[PDB]
Amino acid sequence: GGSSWEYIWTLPSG
Amino acid sequence: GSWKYPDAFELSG
Amino acid sequence: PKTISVRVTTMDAELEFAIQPNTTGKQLFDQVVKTIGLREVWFFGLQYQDTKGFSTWLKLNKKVTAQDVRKESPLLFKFRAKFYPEDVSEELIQDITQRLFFLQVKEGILNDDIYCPPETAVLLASYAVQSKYGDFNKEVHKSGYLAGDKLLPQRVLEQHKLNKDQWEERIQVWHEEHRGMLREDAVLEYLKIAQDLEMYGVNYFSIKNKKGSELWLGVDALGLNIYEQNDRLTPKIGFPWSEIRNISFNDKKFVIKPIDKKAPDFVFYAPRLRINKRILALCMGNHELYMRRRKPDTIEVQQMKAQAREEK
Amino acid sequence: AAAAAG
Repeated sequence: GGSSWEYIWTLPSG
Repeated sequence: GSWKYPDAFELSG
Repeated sequence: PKTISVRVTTMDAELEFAIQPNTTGKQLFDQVVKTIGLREVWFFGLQYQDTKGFSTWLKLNKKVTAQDVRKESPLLFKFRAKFYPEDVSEELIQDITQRLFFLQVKEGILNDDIYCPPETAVLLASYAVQSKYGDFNKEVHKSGYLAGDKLLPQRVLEQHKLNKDQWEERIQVWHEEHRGMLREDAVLEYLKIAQDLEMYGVNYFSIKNKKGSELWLGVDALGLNIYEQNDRLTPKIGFPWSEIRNISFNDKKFVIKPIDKKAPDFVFYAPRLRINKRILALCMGNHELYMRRRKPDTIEVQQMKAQAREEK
Repeated sequence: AAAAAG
């Protein structure tokens, strides 16, 4: 929350 | 309602 | 208990009705598409002006009143295509879907949101004219027959040294070439031309790089592109889905990390946290449809396509 | 088209 966000979007592997 | 996705189709993964 | 007054406008209809205060985005969306008889719903969304006057997509998995919609009455929404197919011929099956895309795309071209060179503008106008007027008829379509219409981008009219009669002649000759074309086929031909434009189906975001230099991100059906600040046509760098291992988001930063580990990471910044979040969401949506259109058609789609060529 | 719940 507030200013703070983190997220790793990993695309599908073959 | 119980629609869980942000657009009008399901997201996989 | 229907106490929230809404107005939803599509490219050619206006709906005014009330919703319950607990209505989710999806429920509002479902009522609109049922009312208009649209079945190819996956492309579409509801846009609204937030309190600061930024255009925002309604999240269908949250209540309407829980989202940053304004405090006016009625609440105002635009029903618009949000996601674009990779090929209109293969993927826009029904006449309504084709028409909604046609009108939206045409509005963008005529408003100079989507760049079009003059020759393309003229060809597009000729198909719009065939759709509107049907066949060119020398008996009826006298000199000046196009004089009322908005047919070309103002930039094309500003920048050039033709007058408006000369512009009509430019369009007329191609109108005459389309004699015999069904009005609906003219709309499809319009979209076939438009979908090859550099700006077509591109969502642009103002970003900066790690030195603070201004650029644009474009997000589209095939991936991400980075543009020079002064050129939204030709990508500086392209990132098709297949080349992306992950995108790592951290506050306002996003980092595109390649499949090729012998390639470098690319770091950019969105101006606001909310914008970075919007970038992720639109990437995820596009990538989902990318995967979906490469799988075999659903039963529903197989039937719509059969029903459609039955109607010939 | 115009629809209203009037």
